[PDB]
Amino acid sequence: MNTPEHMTAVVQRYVAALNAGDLDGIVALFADDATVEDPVGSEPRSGTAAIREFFANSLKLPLAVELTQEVRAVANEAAFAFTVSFEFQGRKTVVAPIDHFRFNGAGKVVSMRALFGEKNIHAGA
Amino acid sequence: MNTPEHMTAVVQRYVAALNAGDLDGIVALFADDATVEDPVGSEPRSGTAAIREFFANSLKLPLAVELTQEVRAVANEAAFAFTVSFEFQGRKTVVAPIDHFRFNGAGKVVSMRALFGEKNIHAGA
Ligand SMILES: C[C@]12CC[C@H]3[C@@H](CCC4=CC(=O)CC[C@@H]43)[C@@H]1CC[C@H]2OC(=O)CCC(=O)O
Ligand SMILES: C[C@]12CC[C@H]3[C@@H](CCC4=CC(=O)CC[C@@H]43)[C@@H]1CC[C@H]2OC(=O)CCC(=O)O
Repeated sequence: MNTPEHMTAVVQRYVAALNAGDLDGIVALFADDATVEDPVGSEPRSGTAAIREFFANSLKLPLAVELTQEVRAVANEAAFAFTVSFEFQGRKTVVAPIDHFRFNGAGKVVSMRALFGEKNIHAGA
Repeated sequence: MNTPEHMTAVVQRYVAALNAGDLDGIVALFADDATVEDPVGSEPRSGTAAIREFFANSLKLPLAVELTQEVRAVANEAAFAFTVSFEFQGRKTVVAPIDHFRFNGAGKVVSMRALFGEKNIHAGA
């Protein structure tokens, strides 16, 4: 139950800001102090300065964000994945990680997680 | 930077017990009191009588479990997905959810999560 369309909107805008590298929109979609678990087995960063200081550090990498499968959203939380098509200084590498989500009931984004690894990455020519 | 071969092994055995509907290999792969989380709304099950009583009740439904994509395993945790092909009161329904994993080293399992929803299900012909 629970229209997953609302939880999916956060994922859209969440990435729409990624694709456009508009952190301002990410922090916007991120509660005043939402929590983000990343990297894995690492330490999250709660707060707008943290969520941004974090998501911002991720934007420092000029890549392309474009989902590929179907976003997942259940209960007040949610989970989705995408691919990062960045470029190197002579080669082109892409990645295929996934992200988690933690809302509070149509009240913007509260917490968030991120899953991936050197196996969900890519290395082609 | 870690070898997911060990963690992924849990996902294998974890499902090998599923494919064989052997709750034993499941609880076996599960610590003496691992932690579960399902379906999606604060419904975990710690201990063995709970993890098994759960993973067992899940086996009560006759379906087919056979991963197809790539399992995910990072740090001491991990995440994977697959598809479920079971039958209904007359038609055949399949399912495409994703599960999570929480280990404590590389010998057995301790905690585990799950993700999906009515969108990751499969109803039709
Ligand atoms: C900083 C980083 C780009 C930004 C992402 C970060 C991993 C965690 C993360 C999760 C998100 O949902 C936003 C992107 C950020 C990545 C880890 C490495 C990196 O970029 C790469 O993928 C490196 C690829 C390479 O070296 O080939
Ligand atoms: C109990 C349950 C079967 C067991 C799984 C549970 C969802 C959570 C779950 C995650 C796992 O990794 C083990 C299976 C359990 C399912 C939710 C519904 C159900 O079975 C169905 O898929 C119902 C399909 C239908 O009739 O539409």
